[PDB]
Amino acid sequence: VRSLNSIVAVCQNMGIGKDGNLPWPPLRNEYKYFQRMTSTSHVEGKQNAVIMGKKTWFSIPEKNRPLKDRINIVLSRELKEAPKGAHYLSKSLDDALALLDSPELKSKVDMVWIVGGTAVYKAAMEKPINHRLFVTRILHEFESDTFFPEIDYKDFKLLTEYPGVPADIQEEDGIQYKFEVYQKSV
Ligand SMILES: NC(=O)c1ccc[n+]([C@@H]2O[C@H](COP(=O)([O-])OP(=O)(O)OC[C@H]3O[C@@H](n4cnc5c(N)ncnc54)[C@H](OP(=O)(O)O)[C@@H]3O)[C@@H](O)[C@H]2O)c1
Ligand SMILES: C[C@H](O)[C@H](O)C1=Nc2c(nc(N)[nH]c2=O)NC1
Ligand SMILES: [Ca+2]
Ligand SMILES: [Hg+2]
Repeated sequence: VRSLNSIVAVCQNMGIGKDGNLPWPPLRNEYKYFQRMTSTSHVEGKQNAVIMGKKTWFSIPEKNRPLKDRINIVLSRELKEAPKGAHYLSKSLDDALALLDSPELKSKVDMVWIVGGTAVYKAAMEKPINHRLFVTRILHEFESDTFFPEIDYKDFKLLTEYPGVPADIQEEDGIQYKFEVYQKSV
């Protein structure tokens, strides 16, 4: 795989979840941004792949599984088989990337997105491969029990602009947030 993509929404203390879900009530617009980004491939006949950890997979309402129009791969060292509705199950990010390269997929997959949680983002972050990080910064503090790993500001340079990412601070339900994109070039 040529380059990875990661997408996350974080709050002021870099928290990404609490009690198995998101720390804020629903942000319609933020959610549509995540959907659009992860779903949109730029090659007819291909779909994007999404990789996620176990807790994250189970965090999605059962009836909404798997993420429509994307190949859902879950990582777990415990499961023997793919949870009902996941497309594939993998033992490490490595196994995941290797799978992605296999012939069956290679031709079926455009973009690879990492959608968390902590350990997955971390793993993806340390891979010395080209990587773009789509972070949504919610300018408010909510109680969180889970957090986003530390971004190496030395490796990941913040772009000042990116095609199709609103520039200004957004507001919805009285909350302000901003879209950022960081890039690591290998
Ligand atoms: N705000 C956001 O953008 C965002 C994005 C994602 C998730 N969330 C939130 O974060 C929480 C879920 O995240 P989390 O970090 O706690 O859980 P997680 O990363 O989704 O899941 C943990 C499990 O996944 C498997 N796993 C994780 N990384 C692995 C690796 N490299 N290789 C193999 N298996 C690996 C392991 O399963 P086994 O124990 O079976 O080995 C590990 O116990 C929920 O609150 C969710 O709502 C928020
Ligand atoms: C996929 C599952 O909803 C997971 O919690 C994620 N949520 C979000 C995400 N990325 C953003 N920007 N927003 C979300 O709400 N990445 C993953
Ligand atoms: Ca476990
Ligand atoms: Hg927070």
